[PDB]
Amino acid sequence: LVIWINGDKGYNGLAQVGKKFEKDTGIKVTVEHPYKLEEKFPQVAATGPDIIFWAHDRFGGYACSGLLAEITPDKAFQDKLYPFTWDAVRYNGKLIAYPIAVEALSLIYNKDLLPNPPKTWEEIPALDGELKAKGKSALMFNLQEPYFTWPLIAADGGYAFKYENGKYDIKDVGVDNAGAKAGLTFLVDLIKNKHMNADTDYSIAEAAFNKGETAMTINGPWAWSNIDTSKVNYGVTVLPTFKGQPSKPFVGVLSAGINAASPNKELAKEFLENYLLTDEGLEAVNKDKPLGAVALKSYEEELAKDPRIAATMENAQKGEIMPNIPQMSAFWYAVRTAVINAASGRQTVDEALKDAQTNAGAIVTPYTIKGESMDPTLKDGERVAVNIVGYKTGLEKGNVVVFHANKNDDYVKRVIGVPGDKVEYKNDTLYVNGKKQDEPYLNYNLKHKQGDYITGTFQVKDLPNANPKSNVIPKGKYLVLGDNREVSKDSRAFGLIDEDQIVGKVSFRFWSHPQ
Amino acid sequence: GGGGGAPTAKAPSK
Ligand SMILES: OC[C@H]1O[C@H](O[C@H]2[C@H](O)[C@@H](O)[C@@H](O)O[C@@H]2CO)[C@H](O)[C@@H](O)[C@@H]1O
Repeated sequence: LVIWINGDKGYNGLAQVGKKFEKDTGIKVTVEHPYKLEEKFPQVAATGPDIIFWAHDRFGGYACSGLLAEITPDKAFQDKLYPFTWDAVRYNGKLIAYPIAVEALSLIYNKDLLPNPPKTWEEIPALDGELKAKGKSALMFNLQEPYFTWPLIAADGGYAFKYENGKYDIKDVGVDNAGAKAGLTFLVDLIKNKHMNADTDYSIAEAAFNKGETAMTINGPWAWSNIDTSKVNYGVTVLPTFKGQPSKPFVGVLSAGINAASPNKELAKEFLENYLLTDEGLEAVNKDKPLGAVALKSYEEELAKDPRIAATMENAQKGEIMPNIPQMSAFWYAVRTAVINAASGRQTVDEALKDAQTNAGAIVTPYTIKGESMDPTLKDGERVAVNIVGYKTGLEKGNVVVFHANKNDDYVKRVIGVPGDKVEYKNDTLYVNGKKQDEPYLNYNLKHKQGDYITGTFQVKDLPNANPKSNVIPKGKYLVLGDNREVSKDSRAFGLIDEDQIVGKVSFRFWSHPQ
Repeated sequence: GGGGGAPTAKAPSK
């Protein structure tokens, strides 16, 4: 068995459970902690680990992609774990991973620098003034990952996707409401006033707190081990309020999923049910890096005695279980970008969260191209990402669109004219609204043609589904052509397509970008 | 989501 778990978790402890499994069974267990494993997994899934550990939020995306086996615990095993933990790992009615532990961020503070932690975020600027006077700082935490800034953003009313009547509404995104703006503004104000630095990452903040340089950090239970070693006299407490409102962390359930392509699903099941998820197994991992509030009732009964676990659960209770839906990946990426751009000054808070709002709810789905009509822009076999276009929503000239052509087939072509546009071709020259428009994406085909012209003279008025009296494209209609104009079967053959046929726009990577 | 392989977008020739 190959096992992947994040580098901040107790992977040495997990390896010890692995060694016990090997000693009992002969089956060798290799624990790896790759950089950005949560992103590597989908690439290698069909090659990677037999078991992947991550918080539950990533698993719906994995399952949606067919990368995970349904897990089959019996009633007796299920009863050993808290019911709410099984909720976190259920996607589309099916259990898709084993829950291990509940993780929530807490405020961690140095009792020698700060005997009373601040009740409110608002106090931090003044507190930092005092600490700077002795060459210290009030607060350092990972500004590079939105997980850590989320509690403050959500405090006064930010949310990811609205959960109502048993479902998440991915159209209802709460990334740019007043609460979110207020939280992110406060964060940016901290940075503007030098109470924090925009470049502070996980390792910088951890080193700072563990060396006694900063009075507070924000981190999860896995961080307590290193603090123990550092000998800092620390406390773990409730996050401060913002505008009177508790901070609201997104709560993760560390979970273990089984690769759908693993030839060792039965061995994985044995390892997780009978070695890891036992008092002994969890203790081995916990003693390495603390897990938080474990999913196994019998062991949690011991761990819940710890004041630090009480603080972890208290913060959890103010926050919310992360959604596990496939859209979660897009949400995190959008929020990460917003916080980075706001914190560095590239965008104002309003600009940043406006974009994040759009990006967080934008559905992206894979397609595979088949055929030559878009060559060389898209090639036969090419994998692409398609940004789903909302019903009756912003299609523009130049967008490459996927649309339903008939009951069986989706096609991909380029939008050359939108409703209201007057369009005609004179030879290979495109006229839109009386003005010649350059088509740089045809450059290669224009210069490697068999005939006199690749597109040829035609007018919209002559095409099926057009207004026979005008070159002005009717309401709800689109003119689409394939980039491989000499071979393409497109609007020239089948006429204008309707708005309700359109699925989405193909996203393109531009080859150039700044350094 | 469904767990199925990615859909196909045809780029049809005449
Ligand atoms: O920052 C976005 C990130 O947040 C969460 O990742 C956490 C993870 O849950 C914790 O176990 C810990 O390792 O720290 C990570 C933050 O650096 C989400 O689980 C993850 O999907 C998301 O990208």
